[PDB]
Amino acid sequence: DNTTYKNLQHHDYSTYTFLDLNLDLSKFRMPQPSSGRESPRH
Amino acid sequence: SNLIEVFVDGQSVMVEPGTTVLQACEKVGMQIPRFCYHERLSVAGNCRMCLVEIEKAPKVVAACAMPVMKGWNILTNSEKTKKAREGVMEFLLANHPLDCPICDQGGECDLQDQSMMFGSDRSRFLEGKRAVEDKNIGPLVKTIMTRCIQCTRCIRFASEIAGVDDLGTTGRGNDMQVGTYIEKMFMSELSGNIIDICPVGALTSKPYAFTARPWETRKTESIDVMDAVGSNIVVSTRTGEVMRILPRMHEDINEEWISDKTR
Amino acid sequence: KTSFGSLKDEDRIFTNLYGRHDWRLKGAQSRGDWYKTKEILLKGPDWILGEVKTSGLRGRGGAGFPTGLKWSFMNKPSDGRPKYLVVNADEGEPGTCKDREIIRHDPHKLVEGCLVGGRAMGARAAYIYIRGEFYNEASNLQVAIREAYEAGLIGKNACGSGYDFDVFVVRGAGAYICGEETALIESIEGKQGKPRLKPPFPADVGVFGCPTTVANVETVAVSPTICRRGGAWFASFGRERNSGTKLFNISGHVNNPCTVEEEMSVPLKELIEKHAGGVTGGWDNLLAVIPGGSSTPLIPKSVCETVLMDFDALIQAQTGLGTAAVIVMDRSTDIVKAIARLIEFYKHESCGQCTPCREGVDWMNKVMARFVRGDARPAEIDSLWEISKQIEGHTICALGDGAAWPVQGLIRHFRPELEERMQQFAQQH
Amino acid sequence: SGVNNTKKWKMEFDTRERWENPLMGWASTADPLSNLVLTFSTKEDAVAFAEKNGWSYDVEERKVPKPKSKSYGANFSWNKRTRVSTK
Amino acid sequence: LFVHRDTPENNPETPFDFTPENYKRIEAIVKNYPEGHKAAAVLPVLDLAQRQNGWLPISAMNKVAEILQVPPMRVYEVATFYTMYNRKPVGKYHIQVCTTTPCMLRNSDSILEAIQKKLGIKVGETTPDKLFTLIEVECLGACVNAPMVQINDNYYEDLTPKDIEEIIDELKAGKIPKPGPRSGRFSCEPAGGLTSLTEPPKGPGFGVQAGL
Ligand SMILES: Cc1cc2nc3c(=O)[nH]c(=O)nc-3n(C[C@H](O)[C@H](O)[C@H](O)COP(=O)(O)O)c2cc1C
Ligand code: SF4
Ligand code: SF4
Ligand code: SF4
Ligand code: FES
Ligand code: FES
Ligand SMILES: [K+]
Repeated sequence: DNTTYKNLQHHDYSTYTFLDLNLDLSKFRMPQPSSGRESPRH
Repeated sequence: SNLIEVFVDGQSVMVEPGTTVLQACEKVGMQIPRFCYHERLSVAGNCRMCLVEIEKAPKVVAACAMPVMKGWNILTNSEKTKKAREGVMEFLLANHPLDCPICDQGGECDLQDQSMMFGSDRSRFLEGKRAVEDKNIGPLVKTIMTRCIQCTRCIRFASEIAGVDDLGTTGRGNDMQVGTYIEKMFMSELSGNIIDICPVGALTSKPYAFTARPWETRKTESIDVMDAVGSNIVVSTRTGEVMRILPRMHEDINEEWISDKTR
Repeated sequence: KTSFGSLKDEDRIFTNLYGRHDWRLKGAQSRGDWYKTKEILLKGPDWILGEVKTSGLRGRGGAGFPTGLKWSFMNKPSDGRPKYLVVNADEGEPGTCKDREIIRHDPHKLVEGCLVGGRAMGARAAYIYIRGEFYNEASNLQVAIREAYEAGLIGKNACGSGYDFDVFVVRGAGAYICGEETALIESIEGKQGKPRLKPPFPADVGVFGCPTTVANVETVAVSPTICRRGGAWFASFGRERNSGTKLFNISGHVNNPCTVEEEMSVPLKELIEKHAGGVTGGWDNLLAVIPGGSSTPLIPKSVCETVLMDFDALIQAQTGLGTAAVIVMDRSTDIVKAIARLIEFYKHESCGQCTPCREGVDWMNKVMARFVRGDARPAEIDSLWEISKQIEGHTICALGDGAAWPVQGLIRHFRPELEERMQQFAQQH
Repeated sequence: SGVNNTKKWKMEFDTRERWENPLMGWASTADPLSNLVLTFSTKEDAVAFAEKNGWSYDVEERKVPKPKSKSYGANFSWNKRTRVSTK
Repeated sequence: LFVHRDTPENNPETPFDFTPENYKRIEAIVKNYPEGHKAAAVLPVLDLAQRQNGWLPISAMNKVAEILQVPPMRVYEVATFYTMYNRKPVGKYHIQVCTTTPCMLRNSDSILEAIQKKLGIKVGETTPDKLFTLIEVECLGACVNAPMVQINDNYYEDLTPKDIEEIIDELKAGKIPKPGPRSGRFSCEPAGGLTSLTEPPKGPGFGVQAGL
C-alpha cells in the first residue's frame, strides 16, 4: 500500500515520552569516559 | 630551535609556537587595538577590534586569538586592516551613549582613544539607541550599563581571577546584558579590579565618582601598606589632595591587581 | 551528461520521505536499511572514507564542504581522549524542513548513518542534536534507537562487528544559532549557544574538548547507502563536483509546496514546475526566488529561467545552494517587506557574542524597517550596502554573513523598487 | 590598555608642600621644581643629565610585562581547570 | 525583561522540587555525558523542570544549579538565552504562530488575526481564564506546510482561519486535536498526488556493489 499515513504513533506521545525512552535506553549504554576529576572546578 | 619565523609588515621576527598574531606584533613594538583581549584573562575574541590582514589571505583574522603560522606576513596598517577597524569602531559606537562629559572614564577611555586613532571621525547612524537598566552590585562599583560594550572582561576576571561565578550575560543578540540576573552584590576582596579592566565607563569607582579628570591628576608611584604583600600602587593626587589609588604592575607581586582595602 | 533531473524511484535514497511505509525497524529493513552493515564496518575506516570521497558528497547543512575530506580529519590515532560524532539535526534555516522528514520517517537511515560515519571517524558515540520544537520527531528517533539497541545493531558489539557505539539524542531549547557547528557543541556542553573561534577546529578540540565531527542529518543519513551502492553510483548523478541526489523544499508562492528528492543540477524552473505544480498564477507571475534558505541572496525571475540547482551554478548566479530550500515569491509579493522580515529573523537569532552581528544586524533591521515604508533617502541604500560588507567576514560565525547576504541580494536586484518606495513616501509627506 | 606612555624615561623631583591659599582655597606652592619633568631616551642619558647638574637621584629599572602563553583552545579543555564555564 | 526581581510569586523561597520519578529521569539524563562534565545536563534538566512545573521560577533555576553543582549564574544564562524556557507563567496551551517569510508569504497574518479575534487577546497576552497564551515565533522547520502553529508539543499545519478556530474550539472543550496538516495531505508530499516515490521501494540488497 501507498495511500495511508503510517506515522500515527506520535498522536499518543505525552509530556514525558522522550525522557522515559531515554531512561529506558539507560541500561543499554556503554560506560561513559572520565576526565579524571569531578568537574573543571575540582 | 623551536622558534619559527613570521613577518610583521615585512619585518622578520622569531616566535615560540603558539604565539598569537597580536603577540607577534608587540615584539616589534606594534600594539594591535583591542577591547575584549586582556593578557591576564582567557582569550575571548568577541570584540573584533583586533582584526588584522594576513598577506595573501582573503579573510582578516582576530590577532588576539589566531596562532601565528610560519611564514605569515601580518599587515598591521594595510587598507583592509584599517577598514576593518573603522567598521568595528562604527558598530561599537552605534548604541553607545553620548555620555563623555558626565562619564568618569572620559580622558582615560580606551573607547575614546581608539576611536580617535583607529576609527572614523563622524557618524552615519540615523536610528535611536539602546538603553539598558542599571544593576546594583554593592557600594564600591557603580554600574552605568548603557555604556557597556559587552567585552566580557569583567565576567572572565570574576570567574578566573576572583574565583566567583556571579557575573554573566543574560538575553541574546543586541539585548544581551551583562550582570547578575538576580539582585546580588559582587563583594570580593578583589572586586574593585573590575573597574580598571572595564574599558569603558560601564563600571566605575563609587567613592571616586565625579571628583577628578585623568589629565589633571599627578601620579605618585608608591607601595601599599594595608597588608604585608607590598602591592605596588599609584597615588593619584590633585592640588595637594589624594584622589584615588590605582594598581601599579609588578609581575612578581601584585601582578596588576590590588585588594579592595588597598584600593 | 548535460541534462540532470527526472531521478528514478530506484535511485532515490529516502524512499519513505512521505511516511507512507512503516518507519520502524521492520519497515526500514524491508526497504534495505541495516543490510550488510557488519560487512561495511569490517571493511575499515579507510575504505569507508574512500567511498564517501569518491561519491563526491558535499555537506548538506548549508556550507557544502567535501564530506570525505572533512571526515578524514578524524582518521588519526588516539591520543587518550574519546572521539565523537555530532549529528546536526537543529534544522533551523527558514525555508528548510528536509531534515525533519528524515528523522521522523526514515530514522533508521540516520541511526545507521551514525554508526557507519562513526566507524570511519573512530568515534565511540554519536550525539544527535535536534531542535527542541521537534518533540514528536525526537520521540520517533528515540523509538528507532531503542529498536537498534534491542536488535544489537548499535551499542556493544554493534551489528556483531566488535565495534562499540552509542547513540544519544539531545534536544535544543530554541535557538537558530545552535545549528552552527561550534555553537551546537557549546549547547551540548550546557552553555549558551555561542560559536567558538577557530582554531582549534572541532576535529582537534570539540565537544567536551575532544575530537569531534559535526555532520548534517542528510549528510550522515546518505552515507550507508553510498557504502552499499558505491561511491561511483552516487557520483553518476549531478554535475562534476556537484554529485548525488538532494532533498529540495519548495515553499512560498507555488501551487503544491512540498519536499522532494531530485538530482543535483536539476534546472530550478524544472524543479518548481514538475514537483511543486508551478508558480502560483503561472510562471510569468514569478518575481524572485530564494534558492537555498533565507541566508542565500535572492535571484530575479530572469536569472531563474536557466539556473541549475547545484553549488557551482548558484555561486555563479551570485547566490548559493545552501540547504536547497526554495522559497518562491510571485509578483504580488512586497519584496522589500519579505527581505525585511528575514533581517528581523536574524536580529532575533543573533547570539550577541561578537560586535559586528550584535550591533550590525540590529542596525540593518532598523534601516530595513524604514525602507519598507520608504522613510529613508536613496543615499542610505549605499550606506546599507557598506554596513552589510562591514559585517560579512568580520564576525565569529557565518550567521553574520547570512544576515548580510539577503540585504545585498535585495539591493543588487531590486534597487529601483527601493528608490520608488522612497519617492512615494517623500511626495506624500 | 595602551602602552605608548611607557616608552621613554622620565626624571621628576621630590614632592614638596602644597597649602591652601587663604583667599580662594587654591593650592599654593613654594617649590619651583614642582612641575618639572624631563624626558630621556635611555636610563644612561637621564643619569648623565642628573650627574652634571649635581642632583642626587634614584634609578628604578624598567618593568617589562613578561611574555604570556595564550591559547584560545584552552577554554575548552577536556580534563584541565582552564575550561571556562561561560563566554 | 532579562533581569529578575523577586515577587511573592517568584522568589528563592518559592517551592520547587523534582518529583521522585523525575529524579530517576534526571539520573538517566546525567549519565548520557562523560564523568566530569555534568554541566552538559543543564539544558535537558532545566527543560524537565519546565515540564513538571510549566515554567521556571527562580527557585527552579536554583534547584537545577544545586543538583548539577554548577553556579546558579550559569543556569540563569541558559534560561534567558534559549527561547523555549518560560520565565513567567504561561497558559495551559502555548500557541506559537510562525511569522517568518515562508509562513508570511502563505498568509500567517490571517492565522494570527483569527486567533486574536477568537481568543480576544493580543500577541504576547494570556487569556483571563489562563488557558491560552499567544506569541509569534520564527521558522519552526515546517515551511512547506505553511501557515502553521505549534501548540505545546504539537504542530498544526496547512492552516486556514477556520481550521485554527476549530482547533481552539476543541482545546476549550478539553479534547485534544490531532496534529499535522489540515488541508488533506498527510505530511510534506505535494498536494494533488505524489510526483515521486509512487513505485514500491526496492528490497534488501538492491543495487549493492560487488565485493561488499
Ligand atoms: C546560523 C547558522 C545556522 C546553521 N544551522 C544549521 C542547521 O540547522 N543544520 C545543519 O546541518 N547545519 C547548520 N549550519 C551549518 C553548520 O554550522 C555546519 O556547517 C554543518 O552542520 C556541517 O555539516 P555538513 O558538512 O554535513 O554540511 C548552520 C550554520 C550557521 C552559521
Ligand atoms: S565610556 Fe568612553 S566613549 Fe563612552 S561615554 Fe564614557 S568616556 Fe565617552
Ligand atoms: S561591564 Fe565593562 S568589562 Fe564588563 S562586559 Fe561591559 S564593557 Fe566589558
Ligand atoms: S556573528 Fe552573530 S551569531 Fe555569530 S558569534 Fe557573532 S554575534 Fe553570535
Ligand atoms: S581584542 Fe581580539 S576580538 Fe577582542
Ligand atoms: S517559515 Fe514558518 S515553519 Fe518555516
Ligand atoms: K572602567
